[PDB]
Amino acid sequence: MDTEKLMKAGEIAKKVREKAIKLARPGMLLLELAESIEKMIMELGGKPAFPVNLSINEIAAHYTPYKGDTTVLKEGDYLKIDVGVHIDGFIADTAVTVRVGMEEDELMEAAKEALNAAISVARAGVEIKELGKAIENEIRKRGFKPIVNLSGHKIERYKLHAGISIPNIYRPHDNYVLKEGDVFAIEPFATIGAGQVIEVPPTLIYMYVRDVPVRVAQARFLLAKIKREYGTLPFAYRWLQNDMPEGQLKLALKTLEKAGAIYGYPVLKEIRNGIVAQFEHTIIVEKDSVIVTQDMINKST
Amino acid sequence: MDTEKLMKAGEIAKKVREKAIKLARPGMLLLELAESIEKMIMELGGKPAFPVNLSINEIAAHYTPYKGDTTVLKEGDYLKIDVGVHIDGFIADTAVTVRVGMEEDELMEAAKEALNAAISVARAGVEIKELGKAIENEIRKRGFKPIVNLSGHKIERYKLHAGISIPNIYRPHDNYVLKEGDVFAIEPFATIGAGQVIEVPPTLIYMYVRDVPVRVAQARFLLAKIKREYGTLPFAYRWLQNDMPEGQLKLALKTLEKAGAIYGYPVLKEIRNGIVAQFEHTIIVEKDSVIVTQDMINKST
Ligand SMILES: [Co+2]
Ligand SMILES: [Co+2]
Ligand SMILES: [Co+2]
Ligand SMILES: [Co+2]
Ligand SMILES: [Co+2]
Ligand SMILES: [Co+2]
Repeated sequence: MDTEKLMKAGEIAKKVREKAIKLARPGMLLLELAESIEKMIMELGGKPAFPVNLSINEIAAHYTPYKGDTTVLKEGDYLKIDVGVHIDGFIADTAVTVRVGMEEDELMEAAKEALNAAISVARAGVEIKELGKAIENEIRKRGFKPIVNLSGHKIERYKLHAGISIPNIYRPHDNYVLKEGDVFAIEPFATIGAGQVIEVPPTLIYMYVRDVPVRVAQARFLLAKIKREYGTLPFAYRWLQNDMPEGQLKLALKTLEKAGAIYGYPVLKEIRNGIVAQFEHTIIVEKDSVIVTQDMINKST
Repeated sequence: MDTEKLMKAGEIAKKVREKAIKLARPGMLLLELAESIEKMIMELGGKPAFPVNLSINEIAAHYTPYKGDTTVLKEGDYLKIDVGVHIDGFIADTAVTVRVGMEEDELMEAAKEALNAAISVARAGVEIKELGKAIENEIRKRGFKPIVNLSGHKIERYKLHAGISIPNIYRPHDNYVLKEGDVFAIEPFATIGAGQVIEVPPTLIYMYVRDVPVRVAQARFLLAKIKREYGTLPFAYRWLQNDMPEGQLKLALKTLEKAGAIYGYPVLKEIRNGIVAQFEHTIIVEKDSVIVTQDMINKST
């Protein structure tokens, strides 16, 4: 059922996340890491909810390797491993920051404790603004800044971002009350920069939006492909690299973007190039003591 | 009818808004201005969707006069007039900034243009992120900063803040898709300060949030009155200053808050005391959105 499938996605996400952390050592090629992770997900009976994100230092999110990517992990690098798994549409979304070859530092602890404080107050009947306050307080109290344009989000079947979000700053009108059964991802983002991310090249992730008319055949068929293979879930440029020539692929995606058929999600980096840390868990809201699907499994595997 | 009542609410809000501007002259007592406005709304056949807010300079919002308030408008003051009207629950929400006894300046122009830019791209099928994008670019381009924790919001029957917001900055994940029938208030806030607001005393606005048991007789009766006359819409401390002595009223309100029956909304000011400008309109999504808070429009295509 619902809960069962969700917890199952959570269990897989957890195993996959731990393995990634163990593989995230100096010299490790990002492409190999992303591949191993997505492979483990399928062999465990699940499917990726989106391409595994591996964002380093000032890159906050939306970075997933591509065939030919020579990028490798370096000691001291602040690697954000964001993995998502779904079972029949029920999504588990989790993330961690690892400082390659080193222990967690103050900045990383800020994001992790912000997440703990948010889960501590997150329960049925509480307004979202309360989580934002708790998150903002932990980050600023420790001397860092929260990212104002990246945060948590409601999750629904086959819908990574259901609409309602969980800010990392307190907003007086976030009066939305968490209901039992609600599925939310809480993602505190802390930085030493300004506290805002900007889009920058290249675009490695895309998502299907609408079924608009496309005159260009190659683009029109790429859309029909995307629509049925990925549906409403994010996909990686990497996942399509062996389908058609790089050149043609790049132009077909661009056409779909301008046509408004799909949305491109380029790399997000801190505006002042500030190091970014992130931690995330998916939880099921319940009358007090919410369940953390990506913790130790406590609902219905 | 449905859309009929909504349009009517906007008609009244518009007339009252334009009248408030004419009355916003040097020496005008805030208490007098609010009273005149709220009185005009009722004689016009409508009811305040909330107490008329009159927020000056670094005060962004949530300020409404009270019995005994001697504050008056001073020439050169950046007064933001935010007025709301509802017809049987259908709410119209609009606002404008006026530089008392003077003409529009740089800051004000930015906020107003930001609102026009959002409305321009607002149509069924568009993701909210596109509104935030247009808003931020108009404000940033003129050298000002948009307030990151105060913005637009979805509106529903007897529900000023439905849940979904329209930020004044670009957030990559605000993927909510505007759909026909949707009612939204676009509320750009611009400042020369840091770009964030904080809650500060006093608390002049409250709002019924939950039907919780209240034993205390005096506080219990006050709650019955609230639910009876204000329902789930915001109300002013001012609207209750004639029912009982200040002391009892304060304790009564504190008791209702402690029980979690009502929620207080304290004044909001720019964190760096920077001047704040605001402009706002309520729209109803269609094949091509229509502004509720303005004179009616033809068919055309
Ligand atoms: Co994302
Ligand atoms: Co995630
Ligand atoms: Co997430
Ligand atoms: Co408000
Ligand atoms: Co308003
Ligand atoms: Co509003």
